[PDB]
Amino acid sequence: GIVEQCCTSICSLYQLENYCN
Amino acid sequence: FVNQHLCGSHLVEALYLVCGERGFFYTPK
Ligand SMILES: [Cl-]
Ligand SMILES: [Zn+2]
Repeated sequence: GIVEQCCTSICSLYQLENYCN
Repeated sequence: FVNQHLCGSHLVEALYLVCGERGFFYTPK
């Protein structure tokens, strides 16, 4: 999930947008 | 923009910045 995606490895602001409503 | 490690409350702050008025869901596994 978002935690594996952004915390454990790295992620972009664009990937974070996937979690906007 | 850049990639980075975002953990804990920092991840949620980033979601707030990116999504803003759209709202978002934070659902850890
Ligand atoms: Cl910290
Ligand atoms: Zn901190």
